[PDB]
Amino acid sequence: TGRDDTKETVYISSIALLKMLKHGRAGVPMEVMGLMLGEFVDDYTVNVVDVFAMPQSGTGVSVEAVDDVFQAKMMDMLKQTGRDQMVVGWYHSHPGFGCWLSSVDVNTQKSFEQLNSRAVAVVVDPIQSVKGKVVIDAFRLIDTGALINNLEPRQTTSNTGLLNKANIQALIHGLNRHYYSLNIDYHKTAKETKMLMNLHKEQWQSGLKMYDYEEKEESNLAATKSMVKIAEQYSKRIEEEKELTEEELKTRYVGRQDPKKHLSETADETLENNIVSVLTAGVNSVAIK
Amino acid sequence: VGVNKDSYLILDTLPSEFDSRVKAMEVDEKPTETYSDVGGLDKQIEELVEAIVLPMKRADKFKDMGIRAPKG
Amino acid sequence: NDKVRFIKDELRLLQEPGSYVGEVIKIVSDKKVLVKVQPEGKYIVDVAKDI
Amino acid sequence: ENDLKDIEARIKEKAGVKESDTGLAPSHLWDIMGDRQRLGEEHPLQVARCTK
Repeated sequence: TGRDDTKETVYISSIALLKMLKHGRAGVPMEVMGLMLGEFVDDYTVNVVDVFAMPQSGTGVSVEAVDDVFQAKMMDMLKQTGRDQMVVGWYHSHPGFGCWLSSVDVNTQKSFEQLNSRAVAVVVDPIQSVKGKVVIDAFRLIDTGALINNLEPRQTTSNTGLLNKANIQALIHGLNRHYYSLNIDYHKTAKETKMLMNLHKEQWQSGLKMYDYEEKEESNLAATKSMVKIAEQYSKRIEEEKELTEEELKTRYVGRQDPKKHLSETADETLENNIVSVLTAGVNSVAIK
Repeated sequence: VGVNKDSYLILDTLPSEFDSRVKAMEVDEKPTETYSDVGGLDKQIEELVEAIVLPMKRADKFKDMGIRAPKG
Repeated sequence: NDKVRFIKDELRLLQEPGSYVGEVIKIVSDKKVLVKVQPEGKYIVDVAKDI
Repeated sequence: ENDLKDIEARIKEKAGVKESDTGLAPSHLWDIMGDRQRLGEEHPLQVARCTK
């Protein structure tokens, strides 16, 4: 038998993820890059412990814009701090385009694949990470010959995975003609969770701190008026709401957005807002003196 | 100026650009026919040399006398 | 449950990769259609299953 | 007379209307160097003009 290649999932430590985002957005739209320091263990886990950035160029990515001289100095800096392991590949950030390897990027990747076969290329989209999703996808070159022999099915053996394809168009061209994409899981520790979830010093300063009570009166005025308009609209609707076919009523007597529903959202927000506010006043007034 | 197209930074300064049609104005190493392969209409050759050619070379005698040079 | 879980289905709808409006100039019976894209050029391009 | 009007329509509708691509019978293999002219960047070229 030969060597069989099979699924992997690239686990981007919490550290690694922030650095790529920080370095990549900051340098966008000029292309950003850097090496991924980490370790491969297992046969299903690429674990990227850290990344750093290699110096930007206005030739963007190139095979000779990788720059090994800078790589070597950087490696010795990690060596003296006892953090060097194994460079597990390279990442680069396309600006506002999708995750797909460019033709040039294929040859950049071909170089790192010689040095370690388990090397990945991680393509980042930073201007698209300001949604509620962070858009990052991973690729790893597969032998052109292997694709001829139908060895893309080989890469999904021994699990159902979480297989899904987040992007096509240039992606599915490059997969077909070069690569096997990887899904992305995140590693983080229980320490790191607590660091991430904590984002305020005002955690204990937000139910003793209050907003000006003129602002609250303005808010109650605004809220009550809004629901007064929605009630007139509702009242026009509910003069009927009694004939056959719901859908006919929704058109005819506007139940376009349902003024019942609309009033419920508005009612509930200001009602909940006032209970906190009164409770803050009453805590401070009685407790402090 | 050059601006870097990857990310807009004034990179360096470049000569001012004129159209290719305006860059067709200058000579190819234009053949001369001097005043001596133009026979006849002698008085015209003298009147042109006076108007155009000599106020360029002897602009010094124009400033000392204090005249201006013509505009075409 | 219905209220909360249509929102999760609706994120896919909101994160569509664009659309365009075209108008069919003509079909070609190769199983492709000539579309003069309304803001854009002309492209002869593949049909879906739906049509 | 009106039966003739309808069935001309029906005959066109089922036969289908099209435009065919120009071809060549000596060509039944072309992609041997189709991919050499195509397939990545090697390249059909963005046309420019020197201004200076």
